[PDB]
Amino acid sequence: MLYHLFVNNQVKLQNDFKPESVAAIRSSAFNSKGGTTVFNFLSAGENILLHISIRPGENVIVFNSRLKNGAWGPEERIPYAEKFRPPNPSITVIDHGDRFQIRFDYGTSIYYNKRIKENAAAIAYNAENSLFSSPVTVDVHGLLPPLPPA
Amino acid sequence: MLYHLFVNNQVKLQNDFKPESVAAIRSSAFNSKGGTTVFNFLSAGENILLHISIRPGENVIVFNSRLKNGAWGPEERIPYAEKFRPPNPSITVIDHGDRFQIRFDYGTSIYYNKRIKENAAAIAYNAENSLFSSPVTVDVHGLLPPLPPA
Amino acid sequence: MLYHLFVNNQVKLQNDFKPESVAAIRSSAFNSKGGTTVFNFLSAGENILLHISIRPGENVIVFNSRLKNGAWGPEERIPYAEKFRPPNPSITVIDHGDRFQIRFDYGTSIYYNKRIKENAAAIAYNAENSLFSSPVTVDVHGLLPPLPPA
Amino acid sequence: MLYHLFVNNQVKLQNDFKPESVAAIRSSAFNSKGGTTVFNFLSAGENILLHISIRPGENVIVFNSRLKNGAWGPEERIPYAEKFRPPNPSITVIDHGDRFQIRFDYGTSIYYNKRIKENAAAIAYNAENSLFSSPVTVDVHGLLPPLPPA
Repeated sequence: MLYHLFVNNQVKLQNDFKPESVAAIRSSAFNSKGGTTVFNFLSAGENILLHISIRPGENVIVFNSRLKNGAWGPEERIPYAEKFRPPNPSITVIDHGDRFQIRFDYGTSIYYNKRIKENAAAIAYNAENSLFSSPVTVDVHGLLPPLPPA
Repeated sequence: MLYHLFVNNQVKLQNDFKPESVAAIRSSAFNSKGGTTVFNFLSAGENILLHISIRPGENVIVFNSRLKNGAWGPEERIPYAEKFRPPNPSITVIDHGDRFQIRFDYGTSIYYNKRIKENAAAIAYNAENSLFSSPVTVDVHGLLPPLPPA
Repeated sequence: MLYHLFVNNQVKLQNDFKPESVAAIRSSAFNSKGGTTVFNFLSAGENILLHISIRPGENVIVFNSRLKNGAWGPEERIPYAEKFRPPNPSITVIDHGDRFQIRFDYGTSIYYNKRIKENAAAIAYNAENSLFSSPVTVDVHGLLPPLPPA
Repeated sequence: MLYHLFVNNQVKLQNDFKPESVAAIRSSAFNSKGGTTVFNFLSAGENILLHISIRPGENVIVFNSRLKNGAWGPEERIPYAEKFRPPNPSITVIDHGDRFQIRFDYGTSIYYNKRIKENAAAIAYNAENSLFSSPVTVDVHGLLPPLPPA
């Protein structure tokens, strides 16, 4: 399913993002002078199951989770540099049941253990000066689709 | 190369759309009550190499070409019905040297012989009440990419 | 549909190879010291609709057609050099109704006007010392499948 | 990279199968009356990193590991039923660092924690009366390739 996720907005998924689900987020640009850029996978109750905070200024990408009216938990990090490939940077999130796999354009995948056992119903995108285009292209699959030879 | 083509606007191509090139246009939605929706492949001099005019009101899809300061040439029509697949209808245009191949979601491919021998430097999208989303996701290839088993 | 086409043998297609059909033939190797290698798309009546003769010794790739008990017609050619990419060379054939599009790994596509208006029921592979592996992987589609970003 | 893995034989990988790697194994057929069919991912020292034992007779699929000159470790079983889709059943193995992801044609992915920390240098295929074709088409990726919209 194709969605157009606009900055400081969200998209309601036709189906729950759950184990086996894949979200292929692609940007039509890379604004090298952009600031903190966030992608959140939300549950129906608006609990932030997966928070992805790309912070060029801090040269790090933070992953976290929190209930709608709860406190952020400990942050998990990975360096920002050499993760995105301009001019079409991307983020791919896959639900593996007990954890999330997040792949950017370079480097190895990041694995984040689920903290809030609930499926996602929407995906949000926030930024005051996004590193990416608005909107970003998002193809969501219920399962890994067939793969081309390369 | 991924581009986001907004309605009543256009995108300048990083490279010339020429033989072997492929443009996969995908809409995040289908607006059943939409009106005439157009897609133009323009050369650097603004000549309309390929005019795709979807007319639900006339229940037809029209193809044509014309120079920047010239009149339209003869029209080529095909049925509008049974072409687009909601909620993510699509259009795929391939340059085969002497002609363009246009594929929709249903039916056999449509072939339009080239009338203006120039490569396209841009793609335009116009509509007062677009049948499709704005923007539309557009992936342009320099050549057919590797194919998945399905 | 996936098939394993062995050298000096053939595969009977589950469905007729016809307009919109795509055959993605891939080899698991490139034997640089191989000789003339042939791929034929046959009709039920065993008429050779498309004959693809790769001749390294003559540095050319010949395309032709002939009825089961008929004579070969005029040959159409294209240089052999810089067409295949080792170690996994490929050939992609697409039926466009009035002609065939044949793409290798490099260079522009080759277009061959149909001479025998009939659909194909089988694909044959012949060679005494094939440039390719035995068998070759062959995925046949009833129509162009969705395309990955690249 | 495309390989053709013949039954009761193996293929040496051009590169190490390691984290991020993906092996898409596809059979050109399904032999309903076939017997126990095995796929092994072996390290350079011939240690069996991942043993995939499909047992229709026991109606189960077994996963295990062992050193070249060692005994088998504890077995992990899953149902055989509702896994493979004829006529072209498939198996997809992805290396996620600390574990392997194994996907068949139906059902959710199976995860097998790594037991031997070595990368695989080869893939073996054994069976007296294989459930699958011989050879099997195998596409090995160094990382997840771009995904088609479907």
